[PDB]
Amino acid sequence: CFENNYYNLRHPKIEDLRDLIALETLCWSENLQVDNEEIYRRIFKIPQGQFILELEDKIVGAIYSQRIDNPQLLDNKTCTQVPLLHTESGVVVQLLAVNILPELQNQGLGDRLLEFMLQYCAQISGVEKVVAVTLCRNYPDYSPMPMAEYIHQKNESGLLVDPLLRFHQIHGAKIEKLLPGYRPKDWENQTCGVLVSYDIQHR
Ligand SMILES: CC(=O)SCCNC(=O)CCNC(=O)[C@H](O)C(C)(C)COP(=O)(O)OP(=O)(O)OC[C@H]1O[C@@H](n2cnc3c(N)ncnc32)[C@H](O)[C@@H]1OP(=O)(O)O
Repeated sequence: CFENNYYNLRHPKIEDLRDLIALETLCWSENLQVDNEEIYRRIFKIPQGQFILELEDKIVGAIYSQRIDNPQLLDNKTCTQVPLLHTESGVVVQLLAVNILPELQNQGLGDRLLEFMLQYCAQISGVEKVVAVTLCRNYPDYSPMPMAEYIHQKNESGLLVDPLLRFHQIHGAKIEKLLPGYRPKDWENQTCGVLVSYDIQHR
């Protein structure tokens, strides 16, 4: 059936801190969670570049971003370094994370949330480009196939075999390259992140 659920989308406020930390725990393994302070930075320093999804009173989803000068600055950086790259006047929007409560996944929420973010970023003055550093979910199934080949592996159909990459693909993302050592604690992906970009010139 068609859900018919009352969803609200707004910028975070400081009061949302505890609920957003809770949301991080439920969506990601301990190795992939960002720490309490990074959540705080995002909602304190840059409320404009974040969105909270609420169902009733409850926070059920979040999408995070910051502004950087260019995607080259991401070469040879770990994820705990990226917060340092933020500049107020950065021409590139780096989407940092998308969080959907596991019980509410596979209902079109990720989709709707990302599309809104993309259109929201298009309308921000000065912004030329949107990039995200993602990761694979199913690589252990293809190991030891080289990841550089895995991230371009398409199915039938011509959509990417990895469901986390497909998610970006079907919203117009270009898979750019691998970012080795981006996530030190992510052994399933051999620490590698995946850089994707969005052409926003049409929106
Ligand atoms: C900003 C950044 O992206 S950087 C952060 C680092 N990580 C990332 O890059 C993002 C990682 N997260 C993801 O990509 C995940 O897919 C998530 C967390 C967004 C999943 O969120 P969801 O709300 O489940 O996404 P959504 O429901 O739109 O899509 C998931 C699948 O369900 C399908 N779906 C959509 N609506 C429905 C529905 N009503 N019923 C059943 N299935 C559905 C989609 O087609 C998709 O199918 P596929 O896996 O076969 O392609």
